[PDB]
Amino acid sequence: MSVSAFNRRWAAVILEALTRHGVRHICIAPGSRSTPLTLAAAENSAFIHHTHFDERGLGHLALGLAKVSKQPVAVIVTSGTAVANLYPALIEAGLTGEKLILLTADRPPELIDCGANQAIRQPGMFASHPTHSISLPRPTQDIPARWLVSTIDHALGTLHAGGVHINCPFAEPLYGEMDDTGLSWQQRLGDWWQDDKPWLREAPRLESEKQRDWFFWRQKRGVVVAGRMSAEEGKKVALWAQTLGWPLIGDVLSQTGQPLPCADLWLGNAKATSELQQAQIVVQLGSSLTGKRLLQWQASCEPEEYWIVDDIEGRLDPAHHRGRRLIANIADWLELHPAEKRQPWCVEIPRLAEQAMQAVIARRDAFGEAQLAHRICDYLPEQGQLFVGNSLVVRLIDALSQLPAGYPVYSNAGASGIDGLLSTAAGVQRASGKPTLAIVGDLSALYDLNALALLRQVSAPLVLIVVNNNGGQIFSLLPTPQSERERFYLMPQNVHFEHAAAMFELKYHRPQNWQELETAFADAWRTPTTTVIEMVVNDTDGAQTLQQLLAQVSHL
Amino acid sequence: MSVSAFNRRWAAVILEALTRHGVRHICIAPGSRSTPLTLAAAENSAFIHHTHFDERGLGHLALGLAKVSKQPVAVIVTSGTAVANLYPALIEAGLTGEKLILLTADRPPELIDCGANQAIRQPGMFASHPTHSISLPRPTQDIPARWLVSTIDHALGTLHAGGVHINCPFAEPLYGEMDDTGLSWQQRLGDWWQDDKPWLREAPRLESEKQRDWFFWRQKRGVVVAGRMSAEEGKKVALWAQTLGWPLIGDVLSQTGQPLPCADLWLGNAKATSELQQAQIVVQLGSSLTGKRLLQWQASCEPEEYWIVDDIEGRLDPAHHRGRRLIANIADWLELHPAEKRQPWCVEIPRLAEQAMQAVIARRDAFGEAQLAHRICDYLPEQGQLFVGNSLVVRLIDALSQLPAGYPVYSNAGASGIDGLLSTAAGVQRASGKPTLAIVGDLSALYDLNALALLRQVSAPLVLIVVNNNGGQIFSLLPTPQSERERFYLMPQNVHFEHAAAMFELKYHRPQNWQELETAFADAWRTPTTTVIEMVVNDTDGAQTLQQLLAQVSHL
Ligand SMILES: Cc1ncc(C[n+]2c([C@H](O)CCC(=O)O)sc(CCOP(=O)(O)OP(=O)(O)O)c2C)c(N)n1
Ligand SMILES: Cc1ncc(C[n+]2c([C@H](O)CCC(=O)O)sc(CCOP(=O)(O)OP(=O)(O)O)c2C)c(N)n1
Ligand SMILES: [Mn+2]
Ligand SMILES: [Mn+2]
Repeated sequence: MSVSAFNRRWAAVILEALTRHGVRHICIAPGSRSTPLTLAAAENSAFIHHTHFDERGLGHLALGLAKVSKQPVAVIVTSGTAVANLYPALIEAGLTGEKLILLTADRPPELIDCGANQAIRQPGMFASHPTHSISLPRPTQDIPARWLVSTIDHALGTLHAGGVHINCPFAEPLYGEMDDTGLSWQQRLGDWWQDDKPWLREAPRLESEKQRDWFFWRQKRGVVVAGRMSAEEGKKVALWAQTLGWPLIGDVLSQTGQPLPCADLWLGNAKATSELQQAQIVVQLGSSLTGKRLLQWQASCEPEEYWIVDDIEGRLDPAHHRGRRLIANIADWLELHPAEKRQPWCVEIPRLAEQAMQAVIARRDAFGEAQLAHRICDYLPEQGQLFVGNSLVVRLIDALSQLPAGYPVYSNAGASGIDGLLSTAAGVQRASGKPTLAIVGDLSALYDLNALALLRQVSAPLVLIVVNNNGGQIFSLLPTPQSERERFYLMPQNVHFEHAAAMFELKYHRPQNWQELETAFADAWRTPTTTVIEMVVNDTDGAQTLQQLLAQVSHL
Repeated sequence: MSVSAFNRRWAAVILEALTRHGVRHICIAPGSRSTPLTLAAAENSAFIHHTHFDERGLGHLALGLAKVSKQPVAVIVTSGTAVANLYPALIEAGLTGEKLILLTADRPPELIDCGANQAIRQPGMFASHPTHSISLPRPTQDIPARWLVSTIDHALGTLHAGGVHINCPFAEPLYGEMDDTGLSWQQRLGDWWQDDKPWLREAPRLESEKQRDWFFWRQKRGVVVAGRMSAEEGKKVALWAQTLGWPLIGDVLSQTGQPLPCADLWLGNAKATSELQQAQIVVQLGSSLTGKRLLQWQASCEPEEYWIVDDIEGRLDPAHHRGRRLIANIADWLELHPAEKRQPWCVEIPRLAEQAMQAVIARRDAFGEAQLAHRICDYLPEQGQLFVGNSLVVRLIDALSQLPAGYPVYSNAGASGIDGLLSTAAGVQRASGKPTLAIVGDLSALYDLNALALLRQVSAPLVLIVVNNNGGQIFSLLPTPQSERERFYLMPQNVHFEHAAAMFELKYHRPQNWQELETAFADAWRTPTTTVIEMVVNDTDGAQTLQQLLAQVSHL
């Protein structure tokens, strides 16, 4: 009977199926071809709905929600380039594990490759980047509802991590009153409609077995390297390493409290690398290590064995050491491989680390981005979370600051894109409802500028610091050629962000000194709104300061 | 010996090869992994270099340059999500034929799938959308330069239309003084370096043969449908149709002069469809037809044969008529199949078209987007070009205005995305150097908002009209459900664009009436800068006006 009615019945099964796998948040962009999905979603009381007009920002908004909530988040877009714009968030999700469920509306098969408007080839368009890809057939009652829900349940049930592409063709008519078309078809699922479980429960778990020789290896001289993990895992790793008597090299993304802070500096000292040569095992928990010195030490070190523990799959050691790749929840893994109190074997490095931090503290006064990074632990909102952008800020905080154990830090450090940091920050805030400090560079803020529209709706104060050093000053840190550097690398855009904030009715500060910065923060945390704080600094000071501190510490 | 040096020698070959196939423009985004490509490009004096920080916008900038220049345009980006951001422009280029050459830097094979920073799986990531895909090997002197240049020459020489993905892995070190590493390797190409031709000339032409029964068919009752084509082709098709005595239904994208204007209205009149039932042949030149009534007539008509002539490949008739799909340059095709002077056979449709335009003229006074569309022919810059955005603006101009024959119109009407219209307009302007009138909707301007950065550099005046009807009001034209319409379709953002203009130091007007609009136009054309003109209109008036005019004309 009614094609428009059956479309919506077909879509309703898809959306209800997702609710059985923990999907609560759904992000929707506008369109006509997506009508069946969007109307099914709007009518379903299980969902929290988010909307946005930029599908690239929408994908990153979903990414942020998933990142914090640790639950699958659904996305609906219409056919065409709308779908292509989801690629960046999907790729990042493939690397760091967020479960993004992309429901992409499509033209029906009879309107593909025939010059039809807004019709493109969508099945397989994300290549190997989704964990799962489902290309749904043209809706028909001749395919039973139990097949459709089973297909969804397989994809969601077996999803360890990463994105799922569900391509959803619908034929016109898309609009019209609902009649009973497809009602008996849906009712073939019986009381599944009132159930809270999937139709098909397929939920195999992926996990490495416990290492039976751990009690032998924990007696050796080891090093613990902590990369990205949960806030609670960071605290557990810190206690575990301390009990082992092993030095802990903690990333900015680890939330370990970084008991040997400024590793990007002291790892540059020969006394440190000499001491680390005594390590017979390295146990790394988490991944996406930030610092250049740490990545260089990892690459050069030659322990008998190198282990990486993390809940994402695949090789995670870019230096390809002999060793082990252990897939596990980090907290669970630590219970299975407990520490026993042993005397610490390091003597030189704890001293060097304190001296490194003292060197940074000596240079804390200048009103620059290096100093802001070093001091950032003074501006963290109480009971809040930090979102750190890419390029210099994550590098400077990692090298120069000591972040509190267990204080939540979030980032897009898988592919380290500068293309979705504001929209991601918005999702991070909405997911937890916590006060949020987000720090990004100027090109980063320009890239995702229209995500300021989203930041008009936050459930707690969000401070967005934009460090404006007029270009991508990471290319003043890298040894790029001087003659081509400004035009072809730095690409200064010579803007400020006061008018951007005004456009979206966001409070704005451009503090000129530390006192004005503290005043701006004091103002900002008072209300559940986003405040833009623009820190304008001399282009190359941050990069040069990092270089000078590396050199100073290397001579200790 | 020097990897950094050889990287650049390898890249230099790739870029020099491109110059032999007409590549003059190259668009570059910042990065480190792209260094060998970017330095090779910067050093090659054959190129005009464009830069931008948003890779999605960079792709659309290239699309605009290619759109106007009719030459291949190269793009360089670094590894990671930078690459994914090129997808929307690549997809649009696949549909409408722009030759985009995407040089995407990559990590070397040993750094893929091992948790390395900013490293993703890039070969094949654009699936079937490029016309050609090259996955270059890890650079080595053991592969001769003649292979590398021949591979490039094959891809460019055989390229009829659309994009080419050239994935370019480079291993570190990326930086360092240039030495003689790879010089003798390059010199194996001999005096090709001083030549102006490809190394391998492979340029087969793809073209349909003369239709030997054209003298039979040109005597029948025919209809000419004109879609997107060049400005010169538009003039030629108009004279050809007039000579044949066949009615010409001309799209806004056709530049035919639209002798039977307001087709979206008079095709709604049953007397017109009845007269058109007498057509024995339909000859369509160009594709991507704009109007709903035209698309519906195309779908319903049943001539003995339906022909589509266009220089792009594949089926272009979404109604799948019995007939012919003829691949040719439209101007060439018309010379091969010339018109014969014959008596016009339509009598009712010329009456209706006139009455339809009078109906529109009667409503010309209100300060609304429907009226702006109708009157836009009165505001076209002399010796300039029009860039029409997607959604209501293109529909309303097509339905309500009569554009002058041979006056150049540009658009992204392949996939009709609202995601790249400002950056595309910038490229359209830079390519021709002509005064440019660009018209887009508010969600469109927000989507590509940071492209205002690009519009700070235009070589002739560019007027950007932003029609602000507070949301995607095409969804007030479509029969979307009232209860969900605002939140899930229209998505009003409740913004103005005064601060956006101020941020990028662009002059701004918000005219309240026609006099103020004309004053704004007069100011704008005086300097080689972009002027933003925001037309704030009542949300649903445009859609409703179109609906009313359709009804009025249908009852004539
Ligand atoms: C979407 C995307 N496209 C381009 C890049 C490249 N890229 C970077 C990669 O780290 C650079 C390594 C590499 O290319 O190998 S950093 C960077 C500049 C950020 O400038 P900003 O003013 O915000 O901060 P600052 O530098 O601290 O002043 C860019 C533009 C990217 N990461 N993502
Ligand atoms: C990148 C991308 N993502 C989403 C869309 C969907 N889409 C459209 C398709 O025409 C709608 C058919 C369809 O979905 O089948 S029109 C439209 C809103 C335009 O709003 P604006 O304020 O600018 O203009 P107005 O409507 O005149 O007021 C959208 C958002 C798209 N085209 N491209
Ligand atoms: Mn910067
Ligand atoms: Mn609008």
